[PDB]
Amino acid sequence: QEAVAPEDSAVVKLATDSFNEYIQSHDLVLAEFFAPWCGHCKNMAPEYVKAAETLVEKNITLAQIDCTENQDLCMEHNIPGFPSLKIFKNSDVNNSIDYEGPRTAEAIVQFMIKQSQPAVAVVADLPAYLANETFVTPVIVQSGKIDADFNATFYSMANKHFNDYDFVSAENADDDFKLSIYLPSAMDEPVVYNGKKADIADADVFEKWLQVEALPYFGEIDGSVFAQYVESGLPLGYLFYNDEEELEEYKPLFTELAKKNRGLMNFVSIDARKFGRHAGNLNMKEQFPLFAIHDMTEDLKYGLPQLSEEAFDELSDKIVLESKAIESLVKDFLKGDASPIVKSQEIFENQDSSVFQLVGKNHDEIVNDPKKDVLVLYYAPWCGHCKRLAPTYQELADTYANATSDVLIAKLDHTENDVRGVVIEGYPTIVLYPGGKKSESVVYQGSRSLDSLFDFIKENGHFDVDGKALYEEAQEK
Amino acid sequence: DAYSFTSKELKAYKQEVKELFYFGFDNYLEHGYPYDEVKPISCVPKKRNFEDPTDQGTNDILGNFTITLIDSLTTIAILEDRPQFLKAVRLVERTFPDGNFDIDSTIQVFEITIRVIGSLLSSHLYATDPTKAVYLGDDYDGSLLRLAQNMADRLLPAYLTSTGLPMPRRNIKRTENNVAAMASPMFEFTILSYLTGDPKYEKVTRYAFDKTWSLRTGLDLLPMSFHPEKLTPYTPMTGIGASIDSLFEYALKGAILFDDSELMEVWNVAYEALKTNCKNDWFFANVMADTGHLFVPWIDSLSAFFSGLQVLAGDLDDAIANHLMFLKMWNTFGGIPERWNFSPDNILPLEWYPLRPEFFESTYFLYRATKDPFYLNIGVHLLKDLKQRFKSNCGFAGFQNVITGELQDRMETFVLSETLKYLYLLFDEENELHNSASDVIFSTEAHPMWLPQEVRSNYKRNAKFLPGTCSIKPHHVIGDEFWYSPMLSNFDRLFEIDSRFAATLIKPSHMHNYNAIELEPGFYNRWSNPQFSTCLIPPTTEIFELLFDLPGYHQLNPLMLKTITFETFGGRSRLKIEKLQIYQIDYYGDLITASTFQDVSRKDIFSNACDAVASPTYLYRVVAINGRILPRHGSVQIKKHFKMDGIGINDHSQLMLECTPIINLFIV
Ligand SMILES: CC(=O)N[C@@H]1[C@@H](O)[C@H](O)[C@@H](CO)O[C@H]1O
Ligand SMILES: CC(=O)N[C@@H]1[C@@H](O)[C@H](O)[C@@H](CO)O[C@H]1O
Ligand SMILES: CC(=O)N[C@@H]1[C@@H](O)[C@H](O)[C@@H](CO)O[C@H]1O
Ligand SMILES: [Ca+2]
Repeated sequence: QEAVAPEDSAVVKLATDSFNEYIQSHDLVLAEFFAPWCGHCKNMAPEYVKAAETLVEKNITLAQIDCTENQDLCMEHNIPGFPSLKIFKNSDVNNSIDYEGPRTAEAIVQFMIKQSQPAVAVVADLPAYLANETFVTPVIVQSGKIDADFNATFYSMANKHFNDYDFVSAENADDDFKLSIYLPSAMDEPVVYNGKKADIADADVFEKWLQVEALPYFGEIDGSVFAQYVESGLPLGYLFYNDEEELEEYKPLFTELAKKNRGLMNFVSIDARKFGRHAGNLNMKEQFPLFAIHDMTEDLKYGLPQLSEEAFDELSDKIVLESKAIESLVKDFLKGDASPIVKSQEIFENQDSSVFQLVGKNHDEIVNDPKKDVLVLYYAPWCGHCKRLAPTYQELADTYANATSDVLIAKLDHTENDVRGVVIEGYPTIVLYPGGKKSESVVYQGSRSLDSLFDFIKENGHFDVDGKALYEEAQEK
Repeated sequence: DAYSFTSKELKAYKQEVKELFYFGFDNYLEHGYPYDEVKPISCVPKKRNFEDPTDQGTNDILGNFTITLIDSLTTIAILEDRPQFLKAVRLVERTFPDGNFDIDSTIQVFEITIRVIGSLLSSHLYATDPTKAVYLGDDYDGSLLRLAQNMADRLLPAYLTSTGLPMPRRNIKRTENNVAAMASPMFEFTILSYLTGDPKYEKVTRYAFDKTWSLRTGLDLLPMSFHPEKLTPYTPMTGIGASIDSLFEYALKGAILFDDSELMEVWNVAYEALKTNCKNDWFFANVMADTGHLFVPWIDSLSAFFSGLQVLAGDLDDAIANHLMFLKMWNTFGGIPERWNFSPDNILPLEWYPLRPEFFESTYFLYRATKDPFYLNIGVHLLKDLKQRFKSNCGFAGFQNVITGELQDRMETFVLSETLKYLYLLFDEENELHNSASDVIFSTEAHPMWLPQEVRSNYKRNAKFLPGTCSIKPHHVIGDEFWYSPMLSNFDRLFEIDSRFAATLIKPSHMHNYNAIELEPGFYNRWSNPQFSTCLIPPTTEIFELLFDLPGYHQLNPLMLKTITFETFGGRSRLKIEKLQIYQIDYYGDLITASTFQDVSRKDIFSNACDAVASPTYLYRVVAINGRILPRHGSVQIKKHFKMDGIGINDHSQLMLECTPIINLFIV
C-alpha cells in the first residue's frame, strides 16, 4: 500500500498546525506517526484503517501524522521511529501513552476500547456485566467487602496491568471478599484465590498470582502471547499438532495436565503448520505431533525421543504421542531427573577421517576425559577460515593418531551444536583441554600453523606429547 | 502454512526448483542439443554465430561444445540424482568420444575456464568421491578429468605472453583483458594441477594472478582493465562489479582451499582497500583506483556476489547491508538491472536483466550464515517470479529491458548452472554440500570444489616442472528470538534505502502490482516482531567525508574495544564525518540536545591562530572510518606514534576540523 489512509476512510490526517487543536477538541485520539517510505507503516495502514472504521462507531478517533511533512511536530513528541502509535487522552498534548500490542485491527480496536474505559469498572451486578459483553482478556474481580489497603493495591495493579487484563470491582457489603479471575476460554470457571488475605494485599503477591493464574490452561501459543508465558517464569510445554483434529485428539490430556500442574509449568498448543521452525528452535526435529518442555529460566529443553531422519523418511504412518509417555516426561522434568536435549547433530558413529567429529551430545564427555588430551576446533560450515584450517587440522590429527595415541584431535560444528560452558567469540576457536583430573582449558591464540599447533599441544598438554618430532619421524619415512 | 518455512514446505519448494531445472535441462536436450544453448521463447537452438566472427559477445561464450550440458553437470550432481548424472556424463562422453575439444572456436579464456573446466573438474570430483551420493565408481573412468585437462592444455597457450598475463581470447583448435579474466583462472587451474599432479597449470596461472595483483596502485585498488603487453590501465575505474569481482572472489577462495598464506594476505589487503575507499553505507561504490574518488554514480548487478563473499570472509553485517540494497532493487524493478544509478526513467544505463545468479548466491550464503527465514522468503519470491514471469515455452528468459518488461530470447548457461542450483541449495537444507562436506568451496560459476587430502599430499610430495576470524552472529541479532525474523524485526535501517534513494528507485509500469518481498502480508504477519518491527528516523544532519593521506602504513584490522583503535594511520583514510546542529536528527536517529554542545573546547592547544577564532553553532561527529560504521556512542582514538592545514587538537585531545572539535575522534 501507500502507508497513507484513503481520504474516504475514517482516518484523520493531522498536520503540524491542526494537530494540537484536534487533540484538544477530542478526548481520546490514537495518533500514528508514520512515514510513506518504510514498509512497517505500509503493512500497518490496512489494519489501521479497518480499526479506524470500527472505532468511529464507538466515537474513538484515529489520526495519522506524516513525519516526512510534519517534521517539527514529530521531534516535539520525541518519536523514536515509525510507526509509533501514541495515545492522547483527556485532551492532553503533553501526555502520550505508547501502544504496545500487536499491529492488527482487532488488537488496536481492543486496546483503544480499553483506553476509553476507566482502569477499573464498577458494576452493581457481576453476572449482568459478564453476560452483557464478551471478553478477550482475563477479568479480575474484587467481589465483596474490600479493605482499604487491598483496594489501593488492586487499583495500582489495574493501572500497572491496564492493557494486560480488565479489572472489575463489584463491592457488596454482605458477601465476603472474593478475588477471582475469569479466563476467556472458560468463562464458567473462575480461578478463586485461596491464600490468606494479608499477603495478597502486597503488590508482589498479587502480581505473581496474576502472572501465574492469568494464562489459558491449554491456550494457543504464538509470538504475540509469548510474553505472557515468559513473564510467568514457569517452564513452557509446547504441543505441535498438524491439524485441528490432532489438537482435538490431544486436548483432553493436556488440559488435565495443565490444570493439575497449575503453578508449576505451562502447557500450550502451537500450530506446527504455522510454526514448524519453532520445533528446531526447541532442539527437536520437525516430526509432528511433538511435545517439548522448555525451561526458559535455565534454558534447558526436554522432549520425547524422536525418530531418526532416515526412519522418519521410511515411516509412512502418522506419528502418535503416547499419553503415558507425555505424563512420564512431565513427571520426570518436574522431579528433575529428566535429562535435557542439547542442540546437536546425529552422533558421528562412523569416523572415516582422523578428526573426531564432535556433536553437542558427546562434546563435554569427550573433552572432559582425563585419559587423553583433546584439541577441539569450533567452526561454522560457512566461515572460510575454518575451511582453510581443515587440511592442516587433518594432517595434525593424522600425525597424532598413529603417535602415542594419547592426544585426541576433534572439531565441533558450533552453528549446529550448542556447547555450554565454552566461550566462542568467533570462528575458528581452537581450545586445548589438557589431561589430568583438574586442568583448565587453554585457548589457542597463535597463528594456526602445523608447527605452531604442535608446539601449543606440547607446551599446554598434560602428557607433553611432542607432535613435531613425531611429524618429522613420519616425514623421513 | 504459507511462509511458515517448515521442513515439509521447504521440501516442497526444493521439489519445485528441481522440477524447474529439469524442465530447462530437458528442453535444452530436446531442442538446443547438440548446440550450446536453446532459445527459450523461440524453442530453437542458439547456435554459435559461425558466420560473423566479429560478434565476440556471442562467440566468446559459445564455442559449440554443448556448454549448457557441461555446466548443468554440476547442478545435476548437487541434485544427488545418480541416474541423471550418469546419463549426462555418458552424453558428454558421446559428444566428445575422443576425449578432446577439437572445435574451431575463438573463445574467451576466462569464461570457458570458469564454466567448462570448472564443471568438468567438479563433476569428476563428484564422480570419484565415494561419500557423495552421485558417486559413479566403476562406471566412471576419468573421462571428465581427461576432457578438463585437454581443455586446459588448449587454453594454456593464452598465457605464453611477454608478461605472462593471458590473452583475452584464444582459438582452442589452434588486446584489453580485465583483471578478473587475467587472474581468476588460477583457481580452476590449480585445482586441475592438484588432481592431475601436473604443476605447470598452477605455476603459470598463479604467476599470472600474482602479476595482476602486483599491478595494483598505491591505494591497493586494482584498475579493472589492463593491456598485458604494455601493462597500461585503460580505465582508472575499480570496484567489486563486473570484470574485477572474480579476482577478489578467487583470491579469498584459493587462500581457503589451497591453504595459501600469500593468497590470504592478498585478500586481506584488497578487502581493506575496498572497505577504506569503495565501501559505502549500502554498497561498494566504484571509485578511481589512483585517488579513491567516486567515478560513476551506478553499481552493477555483478557486484551482488560480494555479500556471499563477505559471508565467506566472516563479515556478516557488511554482507547483510550490501544484500539489502539488491533486495530493494529487485523490489523496485522485479529484476536486478545490469546497472543502476544511486544519484540521479533513464536512470539505468544498462537495464537488461539476464537472470544472473549473484543475488541468488548472496541470498543462499546469507541464509546459511544467519539461518534467517527472511532470506528463505526472498528465495520463495524469486522462485515465484521465475515460474510466473521468467519461465517460457522451452526455458527461462530474463528481462531484455526492465523498464518496459520485455523478455529477451536467450537462456544463458549460468542460469541453469547457478541460479537454479543456489535456489535449490537454499531450499535444500539436507544437501550433502553443507550438511556433511562442510569444506566445499563454490567456484565463481557455483561448481563445488574440494581437494581430497590424498590428492593434496601427493601433489605436495611430487612436484616436478593475528589470523582471520568470523563473526559468530550479526550485530542486529538481539538475544534469542524463536518467533520472528531478526532481520525484519531488529534491523532498524531495513527500509532506509527506500527513502535515501527514493529518487532513483522508480517502479516501471509492469512493477505497479508487485509488492515488496519483505512486505508480503503472509510473510510479514508471521516473521515480524510487533515490539521491535520499527522504522528508524532518517538523518536530517549534513554528512560529509574527508580524506587523510597521512604517511605510514595502513592497519588492516584496527582493534575494537564501542571504540576503534588505530595504532597506525598511514595511507589514505576515508573518514565520514557528521555535522551536528542543535535540534536535528543525527545519524543514529536521536535528537541532538544542547548537552552535546556543553563543555566544548574550540581552542587549539597545538597552535595560536585557532585560539583567536574560538574566542557553538555546530559540532562534528564521526560515524564511519575507512568504511567501518561506528556504533552508537562510538569513539575513535588514533595513536600518535599536524602539518595538514585546518587540523587541530584541543585539551580533550579531539581532532579539530575548521577549528571545530570532533566529539568522538581522539588523538592519543
Ligand atoms: C457522540 C458525539 O458526537 N460525541 C462528541 C465527542 O466525540 C466529542 O469528543 C465531544 C467534544 O467535541 O463532543 C461530543 O458531542
Ligand atoms: C471503594 C472504591 O472503589 N474506592 C476507590 C479507590 O479504590 C480508588 O483509589 C479511587 C480513585 O478512583 O476511587 C475510589 O472510588
Ligand atoms: C559446427 C557444428 O555444427 N558442429 C557440430 C557440433 O556442434 C555437434 O556437437 C556435433 C554432434 O553431432 O556435430 C557437429 O557437426
Ligand atoms: Ca560469479
